[PDB]
Amino acid sequence: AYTNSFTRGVYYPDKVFRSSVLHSTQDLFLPFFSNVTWFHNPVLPFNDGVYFASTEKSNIIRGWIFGTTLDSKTQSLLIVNNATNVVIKVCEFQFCNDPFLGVNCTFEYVSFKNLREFVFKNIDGYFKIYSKHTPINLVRDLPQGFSALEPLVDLPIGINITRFQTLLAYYVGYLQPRTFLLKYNENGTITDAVDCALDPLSETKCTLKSFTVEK
Amino acid sequence: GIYQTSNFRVQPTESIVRFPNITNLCPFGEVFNATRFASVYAWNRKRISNCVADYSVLYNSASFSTFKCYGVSPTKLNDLCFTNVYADSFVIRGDEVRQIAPGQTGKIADYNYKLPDDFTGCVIAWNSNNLDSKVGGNYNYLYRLFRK
Amino acid sequence: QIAPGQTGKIADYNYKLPDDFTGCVIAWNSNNLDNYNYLYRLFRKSNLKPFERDISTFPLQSYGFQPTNVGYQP
Amino acid sequence: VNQNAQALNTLVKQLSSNFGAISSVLNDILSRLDPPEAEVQIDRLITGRL
Amino acid sequence: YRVVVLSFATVCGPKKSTNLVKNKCVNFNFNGLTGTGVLTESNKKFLPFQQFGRDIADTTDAVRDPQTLEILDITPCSFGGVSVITPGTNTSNQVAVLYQDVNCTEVNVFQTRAGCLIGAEHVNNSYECDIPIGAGICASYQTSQSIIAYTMSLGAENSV
Ligand SMILES: *[C@@H]1O[C@H](CO)[C@@H](O)[C@H](O)[C@H]1NC(C)=O
Ligand SMILES: *[C@@H]1O[C@H](CO)[C@@H](O)[C@H](O)[C@H]1NC(C)=O
Ligand SMILES: *[C@@H]1O[C@H](CO)[C@@H](O)[C@H](O)[C@H]1NC(C)=O
Ligand SMILES: *[C@@H]1O[C@H](CO)[C@@H](O)[C@H](O)[C@H]1NC(C)=O
Ligand SMILES: *[C@@H]1O[C@H](CO)[C@@H](O)[C@H](O)[C@H]1NC(C)=O
Ligand SMILES: *[C@@H]1O[C@H](CO)[C@@H](O)[C@H](O)[C@H]1NC(C)=O
Ligand SMILES: *[C@@H]1O[C@H](CO)[C@@H](O)[C@H](O)[C@H]1NC(C)=O
Repeated sequence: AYTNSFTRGVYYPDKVFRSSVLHSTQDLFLPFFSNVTWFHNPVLPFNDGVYFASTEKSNIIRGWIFGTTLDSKTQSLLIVNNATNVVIKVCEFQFCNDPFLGVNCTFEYVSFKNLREFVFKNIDGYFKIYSKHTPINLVRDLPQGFSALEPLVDLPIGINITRFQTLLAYYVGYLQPRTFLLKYNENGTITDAVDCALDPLSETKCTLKSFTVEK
Repeated sequence: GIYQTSNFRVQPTESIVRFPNITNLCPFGEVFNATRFASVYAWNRKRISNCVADYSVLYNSASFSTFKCYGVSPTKLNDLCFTNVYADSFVIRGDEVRQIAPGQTGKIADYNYKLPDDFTGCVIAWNSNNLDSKVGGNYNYLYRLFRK
Repeated sequence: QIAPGQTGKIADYNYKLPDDFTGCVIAWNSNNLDNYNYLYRLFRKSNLKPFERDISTFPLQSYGFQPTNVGYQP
Repeated sequence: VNQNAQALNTLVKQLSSNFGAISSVLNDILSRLDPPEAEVQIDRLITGRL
Repeated sequence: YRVVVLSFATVCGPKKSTNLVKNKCVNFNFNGLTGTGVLTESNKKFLPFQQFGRDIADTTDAVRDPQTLEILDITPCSFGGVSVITPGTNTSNQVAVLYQDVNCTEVNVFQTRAGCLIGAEHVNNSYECDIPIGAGICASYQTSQSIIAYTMSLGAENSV
């Protein structure tokens, strides 16, 4: 099935405080009002980067696997939550042919009513995780609105990733190198954005570097 | 008239450098300060990754009989950083410690470990009479002397 | 190493040409004429300045020159 | 008042521009390249800035 | 003899920090940035993942110390034009010097809204413009002769 990205999938693109200000940037961002695939555990392409969103009631969604072949020929990212703790690893895993949870190694780590939004990209050898958690009250779609995912994790993997799968609704879209204009409040948080290629009004707002323009 | 000639600029009084708390040390204690060291026919190896590597402590410490760097100068190690690193550890006769260098020859350098002539790393040895040695002999330790 | 603004043991510690060198460098193998009389420096507290020389001496080693010896020829 | 603020902001912004150099940050040409190479990069930032 | 080999990005040597100081010009570094400036306390609220903070035109103006979870204002280390106020050399070799915008300290001294003036006498009378300074101030060479600085006169006043 397919649904709408709306104005979601913006995140803080660098570790920099900006406030009361309208900043232009180019990075792998979710294109505004693009179609996102909707799922109620297939292997998926990763492309240049993933936007992934999971909607929750009972802690159904535990994590993901990322890599290329995903069966011990080469290194492969595992990201999991089990019962009361997160586990992350990158080994040459002999994963199952179709993995699920009941009710050579080089890196390892251990620690609808809700929406949990994530962005993943691998650049210059580093895996970047950005995410946001919120309460929600919707079943059929992502709630139309805006928020920014803060970075949480920055891992020097260096392991080529071209595909991924989910571990157990959820929604998937793909990042693209589009220019975004980003509005920061006095507190230093991103409160709005303009996808500078969406429509000629967005082309105008990003040419003029303003969220609002005169006649 | 009034003229503009050059510019006043206060100069900096002192140099201040700042980094995080120096946590996430490499566990060199599991490699240099342990209760047990390896039999040379089957020497131990350990990963070094995701860590602050205190090479400074090793270089300035008095506990070593020989220490050398085999493709780098030992003063640089405290500023240097690496992709992946491995420790190896083992126990030898003093007349056969003389096989630990890049491209050297002998029964250990043929059949019990090998370093390239292009080897990169820091290599170290110390007396263990008080620790390893036994009044009858360390027959738990072996060399794979005869190997084709 | 014998060129303007180079780097390496000689260009740092034993024979340095300025960024503003002006001259010609002319060289040939002497394997057919040259011998551990020929020393060079391995260690120093800092780089020498362009066209510096020195007479303090452990920081030096001999070149392996013999008529048997291309990069290891004199 | 807008043009005499905008030409200043434009001229400040031209400090971030690379002008064909390795980087626009002056310490990070110097603390990376040796002077024979660093001068060929800084001659770019000087020709650009000027 | 016991032996260890350490054969050679995630494995880095121990980076040394200096002790922190405030309200002085310093040659600073924090983690991956370097400069000349004054490190000072601030009321700014950066998000926990933010480490630098920025002005409107690309310039760092705040940082979060990597050991101390409070935000610093970084203020540029102070600077200004040095303007020399002189009568013509076919009069005298005395001069007064204007350190622009700086307020009389960082440098017979007179603070003005044009900057700190040094070597000119602040006189309570107003006079015509002879050498201009800015912000209503002029200066002149007058009698026991010296450079004097004062608020200039727009004219003789007249209730009609
Ligand atoms: C995909 O996006 C276009 C607009 O670009 C829309 O017309 C189309 O119906 C969408 N397709 C699906 C299957 O959601
Ligand atoms: C690990 O990699 C080596 C080659 O570097 C290979 O020989 C070995 O079989 C691999 N191990 C596993 C568990 O696949
Ligand atoms: C990723 O792919 C490139 C080829 O495009 C290859 O050179 C590189 O070694 C690969 N990385 C890993 C970790 O296998
Ligand atoms: C910024 O955060 C403070 C709480 O620390 C809050 O009172 C204030 O309203 C917030 N500002 C904005 C613009 O949301
Ligand atoms: C090993 O432990 C000793 C304790 O006496 C200490 O002096 C030495 O620096 C330690 N070295 C490492 C690598 O831990
Ligand atoms: C600068 O001027 C202000 C008054 O505007 C004064 O309070 C401050 O102390 C002066 N600075 C110095 C260093 O004296
Ligand atoms: C100017 O006059 C006032 C009294 O009206 C006096 O307090 C002040 O010190 C005088 N200033 C100068 C520069 O003479």
